[PDB]
Amino acid sequence: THTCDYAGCGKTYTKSSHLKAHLRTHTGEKPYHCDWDGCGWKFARSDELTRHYRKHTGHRPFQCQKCDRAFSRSDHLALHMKRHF
DNA sequence: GAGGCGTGGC
DNA sequence: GCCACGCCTC
Ligand SMILES: [Zn+2]
Ligand SMILES: [Zn+2]
Ligand SMILES: [Zn+2]
Repeated sequence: THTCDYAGCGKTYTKSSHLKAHLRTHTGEKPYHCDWDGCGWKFARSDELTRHYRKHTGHRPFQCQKCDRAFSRSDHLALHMKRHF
């Protein structure tokens, strides 16, 4: 339904916002800026900025309930959990 | 773990 | 558009 019309691409998406995010791969647009003092990094996706900030802060919101390990991402925790079983 | 990215409820 | 699931590849 939503087609990339940049050059020879033609990739397709189910939401306008997915296509808009995809277009940044062609334009080099990076609207999400880190505001950490002195940093300067910018990203094409908001969740990429979120991941980046967790590098700055070392915040690990996803705590394993079966051992002491914690993670910055739910998918990391999920894979780790499989190791307990 | 980290980077890239498709995706759908809101 | 945000957020955050979660898959693929390294
Ligand atoms: Zn494209
Ligand atoms: Zn930064
Ligand atoms: Zn554990």
